[PDB]
Amino acid sequence: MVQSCSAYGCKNRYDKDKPVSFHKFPLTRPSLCKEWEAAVRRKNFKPTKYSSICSEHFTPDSFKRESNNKLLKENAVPTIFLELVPR
DNA sequence: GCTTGTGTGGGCAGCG
DNA sequence: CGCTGCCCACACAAGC
Repeated sequence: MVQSCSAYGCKNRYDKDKPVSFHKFPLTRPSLCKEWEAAVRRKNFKPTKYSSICSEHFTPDSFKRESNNKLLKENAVPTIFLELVPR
């Protein structure tokens, strides 16, 4: 969301000082959308996929419509969400 | 090239 | 009081 991504505590709230854009889940690529679930391994699972996510969580390749045709790389999903657990 | 579709961008209510 | 769940309008890219 705007407040923060579905990651594990990514309070990366829109900060122009930080190089990130704000995208929505790959709604239209549900199967692939679903692995995002897996990377959102947070107990208190953040919003669904209508909320938005920021760029730092995926590979630049898979960023968005700039991928292959008009959406992500269907074989890529946010993997940069978080290392293990914040302190 | 312009219009339409999908992505982009952000919000409100109830309980620790 | 903030967070989670779901929706609309505009610009860019494709079609006519």
